[PDB]
Amino acid sequence: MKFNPFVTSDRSKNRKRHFNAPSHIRRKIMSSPLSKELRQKYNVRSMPIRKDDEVQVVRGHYKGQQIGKVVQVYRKKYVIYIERVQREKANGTTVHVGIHPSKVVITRLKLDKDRKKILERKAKSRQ
Amino acid sequence: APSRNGMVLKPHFHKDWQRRVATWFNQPARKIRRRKARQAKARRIAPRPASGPIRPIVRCPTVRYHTKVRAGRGFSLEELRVAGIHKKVARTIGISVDPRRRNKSTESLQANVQRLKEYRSKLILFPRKPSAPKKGDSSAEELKLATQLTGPVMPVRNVYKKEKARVITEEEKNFKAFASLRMARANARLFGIRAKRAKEAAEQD
Amino acid sequence: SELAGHQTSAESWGTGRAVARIPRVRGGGTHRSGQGAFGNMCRGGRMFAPTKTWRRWHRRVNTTQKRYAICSALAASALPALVMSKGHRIEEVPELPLVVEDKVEGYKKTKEAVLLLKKLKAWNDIKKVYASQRMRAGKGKMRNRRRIQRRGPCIIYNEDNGIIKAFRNIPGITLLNVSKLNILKLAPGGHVGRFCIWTESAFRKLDELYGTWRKAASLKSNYNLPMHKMINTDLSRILKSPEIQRALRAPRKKIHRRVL
RNA sequence: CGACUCUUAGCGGUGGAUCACUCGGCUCGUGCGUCGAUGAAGAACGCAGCUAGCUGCGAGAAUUAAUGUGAAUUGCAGGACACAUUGAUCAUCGACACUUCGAACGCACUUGCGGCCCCGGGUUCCUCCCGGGGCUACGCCUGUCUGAGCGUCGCUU
RNA sequence: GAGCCUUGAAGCCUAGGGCGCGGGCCCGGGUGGAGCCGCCGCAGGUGCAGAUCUUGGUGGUAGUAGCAAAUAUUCAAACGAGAACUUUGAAGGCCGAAGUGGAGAAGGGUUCCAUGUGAACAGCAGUUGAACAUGGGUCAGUCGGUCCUGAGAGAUGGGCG
RNA sequence: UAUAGGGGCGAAAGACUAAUCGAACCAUCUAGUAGCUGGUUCCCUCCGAAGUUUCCCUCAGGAUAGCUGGCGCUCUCGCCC
RNA sequence: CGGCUACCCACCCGACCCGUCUUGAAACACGGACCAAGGAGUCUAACACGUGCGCGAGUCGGGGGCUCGCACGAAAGCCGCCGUGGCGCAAUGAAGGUGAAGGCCGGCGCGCUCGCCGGCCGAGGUGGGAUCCCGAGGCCUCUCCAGUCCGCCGAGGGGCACCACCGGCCCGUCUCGCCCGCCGCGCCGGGGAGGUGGAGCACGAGCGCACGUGUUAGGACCCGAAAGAUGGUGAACUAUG
RNA sequence: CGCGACCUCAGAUCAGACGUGGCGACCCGCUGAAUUUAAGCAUAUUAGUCAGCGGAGGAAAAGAAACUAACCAGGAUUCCCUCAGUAACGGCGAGUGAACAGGGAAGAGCCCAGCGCCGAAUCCCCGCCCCGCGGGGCGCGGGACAUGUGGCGUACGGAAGACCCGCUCCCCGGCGCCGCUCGUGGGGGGCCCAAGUCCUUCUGAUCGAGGCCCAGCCCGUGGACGGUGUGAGGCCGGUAGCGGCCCCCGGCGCGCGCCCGGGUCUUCCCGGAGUCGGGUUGCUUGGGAAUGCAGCCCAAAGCGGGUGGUAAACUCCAUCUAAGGCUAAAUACCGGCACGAGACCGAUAGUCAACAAGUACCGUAAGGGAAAGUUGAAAAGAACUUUGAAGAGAGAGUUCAAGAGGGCGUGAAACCGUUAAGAGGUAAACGGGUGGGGUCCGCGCAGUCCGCCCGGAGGAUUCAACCCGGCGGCGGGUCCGGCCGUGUCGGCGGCCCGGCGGAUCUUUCCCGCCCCCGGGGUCGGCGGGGGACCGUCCCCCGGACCGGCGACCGGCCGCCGC
Ligand SMILES: [Mg+2]
Ligand SMILES: [Mg+2]
Ligand SMILES: [Mg+2]
Ligand SMILES: [Mg+2]
Ligand SMILES: [Mg+2]
Ligand SMILES: [Mg+2]
Ligand SMILES: [Mg+2]
Ligand SMILES: [Mg+2]
Ligand SMILES: [Mg+2]
Ligand SMILES: [Mg+2]
Ligand SMILES: [Mg+2]
Ligand SMILES: [Mg+2]
Ligand SMILES: [Mg+2]
Ligand SMILES: [Mg+2]
Ligand SMILES: [Mg+2]
Ligand SMILES: [Mg+2]
Ligand SMILES: [Mg+2]
Ligand SMILES: [Mg+2]
Ligand SMILES: [Mg+2]
Ligand SMILES: [Mg+2]
Ligand SMILES: [Mg+2]
Ligand SMILES: [Mg+2]
Ligand SMILES: [Mg+2]
Ligand SMILES: [Mg+2]
Ligand SMILES: [Mg+2]
Ligand SMILES: [Mg+2]
Ligand SMILES: [Mg+2]
Ligand SMILES: [Mg+2]
Ligand SMILES: [Mg+2]
Ligand SMILES: [Mg+2]
Ligand SMILES: [Mg+2]
Ligand SMILES: [Mg+2]
Ligand SMILES: [Mg+2]
Ligand SMILES: [Mg+2]
Ligand SMILES: [Mg+2]
Ligand SMILES: [Mg+2]
Ligand SMILES: [Mg+2]
Ligand SMILES: [Mg+2]
Ligand SMILES: [Mg+2]
Ligand SMILES: [Mg+2]
Ligand SMILES: [Mg+2]
Ligand SMILES: [Mg+2]
Ligand SMILES: [Mg+2]
Ligand SMILES: [Mg+2]
Ligand SMILES: [Mg+2]
Ligand SMILES: [Mg+2]
Ligand SMILES: [Mg+2]
Ligand SMILES: [Mg+2]
Ligand SMILES: [Mg+2]
Ligand SMILES: [Mg+2]
Ligand SMILES: [Mg+2]
Ligand SMILES: [Mg+2]
Ligand SMILES: [Mg+2]
Ligand SMILES: [Mg+2]
Ligand SMILES: [Mg+2]
Ligand SMILES: [Mg+2]
Ligand SMILES: [Mg+2]
Ligand SMILES: [Mg+2]
Ligand SMILES: [Mg+2]
Ligand SMILES: [Mg+2]
Ligand SMILES: [Mg+2]
Ligand SMILES: [Mg+2]
Ligand SMILES: [Mg+2]
Ligand SMILES: [Mg+2]
Ligand SMILES: [Mg+2]
Ligand SMILES: [Mg+2]
Ligand SMILES: [Mg+2]
Ligand SMILES: [Mg+2]
Ligand SMILES: [Mg+2]
Ligand SMILES: [Mg+2]
Ligand SMILES: [Mg+2]
Ligand SMILES: [Mg+2]
Ligand SMILES: [Mg+2]
Ligand SMILES: [Mg+2]
Ligand SMILES: [Mg+2]
Ligand SMILES: [Mg+2]
Ligand SMILES: [Mg+2]
Ligand SMILES: [Mg+2]
Ligand SMILES: [Mg+2]
Ligand SMILES: [Mg+2]
Ligand SMILES: [Mg+2]
Ligand SMILES: [Mg+2]
Ligand SMILES: [Mg+2]
Ligand SMILES: [Mg+2]
Ligand SMILES: [Mg+2]
Ligand SMILES: [Mg+2]
Repeated sequence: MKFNPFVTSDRSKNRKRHFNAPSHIRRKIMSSPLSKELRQKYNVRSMPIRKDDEVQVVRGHYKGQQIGKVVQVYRKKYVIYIERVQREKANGTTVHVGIHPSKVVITRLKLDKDRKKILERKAKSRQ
Repeated sequence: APSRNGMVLKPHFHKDWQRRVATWFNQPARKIRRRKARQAKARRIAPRPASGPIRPIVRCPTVRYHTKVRAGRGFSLEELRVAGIHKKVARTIGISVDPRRRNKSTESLQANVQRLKEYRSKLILFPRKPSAPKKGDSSAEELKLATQLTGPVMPVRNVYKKEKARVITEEEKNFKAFASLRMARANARLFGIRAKRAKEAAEQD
Repeated sequence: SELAGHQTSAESWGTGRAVARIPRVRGGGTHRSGQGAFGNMCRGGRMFAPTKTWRRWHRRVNTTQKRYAICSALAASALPALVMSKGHRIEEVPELPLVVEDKVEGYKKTKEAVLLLKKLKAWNDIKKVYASQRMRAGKGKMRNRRRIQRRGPCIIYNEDNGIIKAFRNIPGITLLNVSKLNILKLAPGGHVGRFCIWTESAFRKLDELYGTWRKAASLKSNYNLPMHKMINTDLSRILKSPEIQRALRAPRKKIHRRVL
């Protein structure tokens, strides 16, 4: 139950902050869980997704065994786009299907020194 | 406009009262504010007790409330001089000082003097440097407490004179009848006119 | 309202220009200029009886009636038929009002709380609260209340030592204190007989806090138990007693209908 | 027999009532106390690559610098793609900058007409000569400079 | 109420079945796609046929009145799918110098000009326009403002408040 | 350019003062008051009027009494009086 | 085969278009072209009455205080040497002020249209008055006998509430007369008998909360004016320099 | 004649510094109506408000008595409950309307002119040195103000000067570091628990029962939001005296500058003036023979002046010391910056405005002032063929759905078009009664009833009839073994190893005290503590009643499945 009186339970205020949050808040909003072997190996629950993360989709029209690399992250639309996931238009032009990153299981992260510092802070705070 | 048998009503609502409506929606808000004010005072200010300065035994001026008793304001400088301490030294000790309060009664004089003796007996002071003026060792493990509640003495002290056992007595019960009040009333009404008639009888020879 | 539709300055026409006698906003170009002004029957107008802030909201109750309602709710919580008719699952539950030991009030983890409810068979009522946590019916979903979370058992205690932490996120439970008995928590919805779980110190402190009919309440100042209107109130026993049936006329059960 | 008129039902047509939703109001309560002569509130004009409005800014003009976070903004081409160099966006903003009118302040205001001081080139210098920079409103306080009296007085002709 | 359900809630329609005397209600059938109801208590901004009722929409009138102030148009060709109306040739007329002519002040603000479209505008029409979209256009020592005072408006000194 | 609202101006009509002038326009007091028109929203059941006395600057109104409804209380019958 | 029905049609009979001002409306009285949404007796304060609950000669925490910081907690619980205070328990007077118990028995002073001493009872009497109490009497398949058994009543009695009357007490005035006490013997106080005025007493029933009706003042069931005041804007029309 | 000093002044684009203007919800100062009521209207009420003007602060104002009271007296201002709809004002009509107590929040008190004393011991400015970080403040030398009066000592509660007495030894303004603090000091950044598993629907799941006898996992975290629907676990978010870092504020502890108060006696000083007050006149008040303010005139006193609620004279008494000033707290806030909640509203409601809203637009101007939300899960917004020049259309395609095709959720009424059925000279429509037709509903229409008992025909079963074996329930007697409920005594036992209350006591108990002659006197009186007695709980044996919702064992009749 909410006990701190300086945070809202208001539906209008929560939806307002959610649909008008800036991009550095929207990065925290668009976070994705990890696979079970990768969370066993890194001791972390979830990570924010970036341009070069490999993605297995668990739910939707495309489900399972489709590990592909993402290409675009529209934080305005709360939508990542995956290279493997395709859909043809009327005129034979392919286009990427909108997938929300909360229904996204990351199988391979991107190695960077900044992400190593983030992962170390996650592991130290998870303890 | 009027009706059957009901009381004549004159409400004071002809003035535009709707603008000035003060409704206590913030009454628990003021309660929480004043709780936090008292708690912040007792934390940050001192180990002095809440309602810090001591109040006197005071009789209420009326023919209605003068049988009762009241916590006054200050200790009535003649009383404070009989207790024998300086004015601002008393104010820093914790004695509340009012320079206006007079003394008509030696009874109330000695009552406030004995109250000052009791407060000086119950006083435990803490100077800064350990040169020991008016202190000693760790007195009563820092006097077992820090802050008292609502006066150190409970300054009401509703005195209970009892006078239980006495024998029915002699002709006082035949002498203290109703006629004494009427005689005193008539003497108070006719105290001056009898003096004028005595002056006129002494003048006219 | 506090600032009604009286922002629009308007006057009425009168005899000629025979639309109506209602005031009309005056201007040009804008197609509102000429429409209905303030009033109850107009578009965008001042409503009838603008609900002012000085309504008589809060209602004082006599403290004797407050304590009377607390005693009535606690007495109705003891009868099994009343609480089963309110709907708590008291099938496998042991003896009425349950008194647990003093080791219960010092719980820290809520796994011990769930295990205690499973061993004291209130877990059936907690499972009913799990089974009924549906969505709010009506427009009240907009103002942050979207759950029909029905009330279950309430645990009444003293000496808070972590029992609020152990009972804090169980659905349907109610944090309730002996020195602060809430009518709104002991009898929610105006219905009596809510399932309650006491403690040793609670069940021994009730008699100290209210008293019997012999002694007064020692914790309160000037409270006694109320007058009991019917002492031995078994109406079937009274009407089947020999002293009452000795003084009856006769059983007259003939009908004597209409004769054609 | 058909045409016209009336009542139902099915389907179709301006109409957006009802139902459902809410980045909106309304009410109540708490916390803090905050504009300006070091140019306030307000207004005019301008600024995006494609940019009318709202929003954001002031010739450094869709933001500059710094800190924090950490791979984007996005409708479209381009641009930095670098991170074993410094790093895109976003928020904070504590450093710079903030056109004109506006208490508006050189005059009333027609972006006109001046007056001092200094600096660059134009006959290497004022003499009503171009550009740039600073100053030039009223009242008043303290102190400085100058002078007005047949206001009062000292010394001398 | 271990209530109802995306195997279909609210809403709406119904030559379907029924109940209650009536307020109304239940079920069936058709669209709809996410919330709804029953009992017990509680509180209302709680029921519409009217008020020259307010807002919004729609009929009869009705394809009706009306497209009639100022003498008038006609033939051929051309771009064009399309011409009583656009453009040109020709003919006949009007305005007839106190103009239906050539330029100004106030006012308008891009309406001026070219190109393209013709759903929208022009009370029919357009291939046309002052409509729409794109791109252009206003160059001063010697034209005027700027200078001056006119009727008048105005700040300081002063006075009032 | 000057005269601005009980003010201006008028060869005088009370005419003109931004389609309004025998007292302009906009906003506020203001949701001014009205004994005066119009309207006042679901069903069923029971009971059910008056247009009269007196008074009032009273005569389209109100007060009082009368007519009416609701809520009860005190009793009485069921067994030669 | 059956079927009433928000389907359609025909036939017989009755049937003027609703709402309200009115004595009278279908009216040649007024509003209404049609349809959808909105739309009019609310809220506060005060009073009175009725009802429901709690306590009850008391009642009430609305003003504050106490709990550990809690979403519901702007709730709730408690104060009691926090009952200050409101209402009620006492009224009458303009006021000084005064302020609700009498009855029975014995003795005493001339039981004298007259007071004292001692004891007892205690909110008076009359006529009705629900109810309640005592009880003559008689009634149960054959006899003397009994206990509860079936089983009421003539008559008598104490009398709730309340009504009607009489009587008593208290307060302010009116008339008539006498007596008593002295922290001081006075234009000092007190007392008696009668008829009056009071919203009185004559064993008190109030306080708090809630609901319903009615009235008042607040915009007060909704809409409506000719008008008044305050502060600003216009001589681009027109009037005159 | 000239030079100089002082006093009155002018100038400057002299050096430095200050006020203008805006918001104005709360607060302060002025003045300021009428609609309305009084059923009429003048006094009155509206109202000392609305409008107008001038000012500042997070509060403002007020604030240390020229006070209240009249007795067993209190003692700054503010705010609340009472006082109280009362005293009182009012064509005493309508109506208007306080105050002192008393109980609470808050508590903080002071300074100056005069009087004298200090050789102006005082302040402003200029120039250089001593100085530390992010920056300006003490000390050296000369230019002014000020003797027509700076500063210290002083404040009506008395103060000052000189002896006597025992004493007191000191403060506040800096600077680096160490451990803190009640939310575990301020705000900001970044992070932290636990199914996305097996089966089945669905376009999609967050739907649907289950995850071994330990309830599959987490919980101090099951608030809320987004995610293709209805999630505690899939995601930042939620709990936590949860952790790590940076920035800021505070009280401890080394330098620099100042530092005689109390009691007795003697002497001296001891106060705010066109001001109070009086007359008169306006506004206001509840304030009346005038509460306050103001205009004019008259205009002081020093055992004085004011107040003492009925004008005035005489007398007595109570209280205060005005015409100078400051001061935080409780209190108010519809403006503003963030903030949390809602028995509120749902695009004709709620702010005028959910949206490019004070916008479009109107009036010369003051000013007036709108309408307007929704496709889908994602545009995947209809490729391509074909008629027409296009608008548009027929195929085809995406989507669960085009019956969602760019103002596109749902799609009624008024009204219109077509089809089907029926009808038509008394305008249409209606009530009662039937009839005919049509849609639809239930069923098989010469064939539809069930439940029990008994007499007949085959079949397979096992109990029941009686008993043994068994646990569980009903009933009552010994109230048998024992708990407990109602009134009663007793151990006065827990009275000192006990709770509650008593204006009932104990002056031969104690302590702090007064009085009379360190001691004595209950000789009399005040407060607190000890305990004597009165009405209820805590054990017991002995006993009466129901064994009554208080229930076990022992035994009995009558139940019951296996
Ligand atoms: Mg909200
Ligand atoms: Mg009436
Ligand atoms: Mg008014
Ligand atoms: Mg208005
Ligand atoms: Mg208003
Ligand atoms: Mg509105
Ligand atoms: Mg609904
Ligand atoms: Mg619309
Ligand atoms: Mg930068
Ligand atoms: Mg320059
Ligand atoms: Mg219903
Ligand atoms: Mg309504
Ligand atoms: Mg509502
Ligand atoms: Mg309607
Ligand atoms: Mg009607
Ligand atoms: Mg109409
Ligand atoms: Mg029409
Ligand atoms: Mg025609
Ligand atoms: Mg014709
Ligand atoms: Mg024409
Ligand atoms: Mg041709
Ligand atoms: Mg051609
Ligand atoms: Mg010709
Ligand atoms: Mg000419
Ligand atoms: Mg011409
Ligand atoms: Mg052109
Ligand atoms: Mg063209
Ligand atoms: Mg046309
Ligand atoms: Mg154009
Ligand atoms: Mg030239
Ligand atoms: Mg002037
Ligand atoms: Mg001047
Ligand atoms: Mg005027
Ligand atoms: Mg006037
Ligand atoms: Mg005109
Ligand atoms: Mg006139
Ligand atoms: Mg006028
Ligand atoms: Mg009205
Ligand atoms: Mg009459
Ligand atoms: Mg009447
Ligand atoms: Mg009657
Ligand atoms: Mg009746
Ligand atoms: Mg009439
Ligand atoms: Mg008539
Ligand atoms: Mg009629
Ligand atoms: Mg007519
Ligand atoms: Mg008519
Ligand atoms: Mg009509
Ligand atoms: Mg409606
Ligand atoms: Mg009552
Ligand atoms: Mg009292
Ligand atoms: Mg009262
Ligand atoms: Mg009106
Ligand atoms: Mg008038
Ligand atoms: Mg002109
Ligand atoms: Mg003229
Ligand atoms: Mg009237
Ligand atoms: Mg009038
Ligand atoms: Mg007045
Ligand atoms: Mg004002
Ligand atoms: Mg200002
Ligand atoms: Mg400020
Ligand atoms: Mg002040
Ligand atoms: Mg009156
Ligand atoms: Mg008044
Ligand atoms: Mg003083
Ligand atoms: Mg969700
Ligand atoms: Mg969730
Ligand atoms: Mg998580
Ligand atoms: Mg004196
Ligand atoms: Mg005097
Ligand atoms: Mg005097
Ligand atoms: Mg006197
Ligand atoms: Mg007097
Ligand atoms: Mg003073
Ligand atoms: Mg002052
Ligand atoms: Mg203050
Ligand atoms: Mg809608
Ligand atoms: Mg709108
Ligand atoms: Mg979307
Ligand atoms: Mg479907
Ligand atoms: Mg649609
Ligand atoms: Mg749809
Ligand atoms: Mg939807
Ligand atoms: Mg339709
Ligand atoms: Mg047909």
